Amino acid sequence: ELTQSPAIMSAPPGEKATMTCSASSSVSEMHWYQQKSGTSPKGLIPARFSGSGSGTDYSLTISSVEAEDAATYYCQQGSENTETFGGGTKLDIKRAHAAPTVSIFPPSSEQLTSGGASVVCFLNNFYPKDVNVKWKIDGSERQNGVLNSWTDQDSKDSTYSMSSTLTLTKDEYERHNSSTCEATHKTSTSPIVSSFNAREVT
Amino acid sequence: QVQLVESGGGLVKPGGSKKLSCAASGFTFSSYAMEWVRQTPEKRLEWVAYISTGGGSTYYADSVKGRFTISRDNAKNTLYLQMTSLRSEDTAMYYCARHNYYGGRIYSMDYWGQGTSVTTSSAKTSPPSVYPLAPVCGTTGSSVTLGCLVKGYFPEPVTVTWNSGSLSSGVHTFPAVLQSDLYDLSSSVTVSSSTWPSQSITCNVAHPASSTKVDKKIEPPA
Repeated sequence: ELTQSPAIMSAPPGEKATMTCSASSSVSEMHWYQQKSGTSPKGLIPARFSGSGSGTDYSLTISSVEAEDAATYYCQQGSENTETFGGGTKLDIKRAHAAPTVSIFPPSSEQLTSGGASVVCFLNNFYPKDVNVKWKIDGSERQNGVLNSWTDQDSKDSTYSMSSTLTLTKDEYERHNSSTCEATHKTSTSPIVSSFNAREVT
Repeated sequence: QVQLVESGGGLVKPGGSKKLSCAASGFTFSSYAMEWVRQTPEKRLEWVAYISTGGGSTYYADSVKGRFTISRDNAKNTLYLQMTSLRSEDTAMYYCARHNYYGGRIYSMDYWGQGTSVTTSSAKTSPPSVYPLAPVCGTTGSSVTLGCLVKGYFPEPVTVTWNSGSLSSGVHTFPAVLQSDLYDLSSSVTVSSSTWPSQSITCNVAHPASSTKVDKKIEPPA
């Protein structure tokens, strides 16, 4: 088995970062790959990257780390390689805490004239990943009927984002008028809130 | 430049066959040993198959023994992968890679393709419903944010761009979320307040399986 030292690791820009790959068999060399957000893996081992390892234990070194290096890293083996890959390390980057930009959207005419009705609430560019969101409607905290999806570290911004989508039918959208999207975060104890009211059409 | 292009992927049902291909160019294909590497939705890179410089020796992984069959075509500069008894866990993003550094250290997967989606399920191929997300007001901010809801489609992937890719910075296309044999995705775009609604914005959706190239313009609801 080929095992990584950290499953996930964090380090701020400028500071050093090190991760090791340990096999269950001795080899003369070791490889490293970097897969970023949407792209495929790139063969790796700029002047930031370098390799250091003695016998079995190898490790990748990154001095002067930058926003670009926010990626998932995989190790594969050198001499004796049935070409298996390692467990993989997710390297995120430390950053000052950013308040999320909240934006709520009513369901379009196209969707309303097909039975359904989805209410989206974007929360873009924040830190850290942690973010609680309780959908409300007429002051009642909704629990189910919600499908969230988070982005991973931005390659240059180094900030996470999220899109929560409350999904209901056109009929169940009439019972309640005032739709609300609340959001909790480290930056402000007072939560970020954006809301809109139907029966008030534009 | 060197280039690798995977092809022939899509949807398959469990216990079915699907043949992939990797178009090679920019190098003497016959002087290199190719690799197939697949990646899960969980994103665990897993080597599946290998073939030598000219088909002299081939290896496989425990997962894909017997069922998978790697082959190549050096005349046409074309790698292949045949799949036989596909399972749900074979659903992955199938990458194609070279295997050659040759000197100081030894061999390595130096060049990779752009992947190709292979999905294993007995569910229906459904096209996407593109709904425009305009905000409920025309109030003044520093910048205004809009969106595009790619509702109820199957399978992955779906390609979302803004104004034919001209609008890129300040865009957030989120990961899809599968629920009841149906994926849902929703991209967002931030623009300066003076631009919209005075200037047009359009999300460009494309779902390969259904061949549905859609372009829905974002307008305010007055």
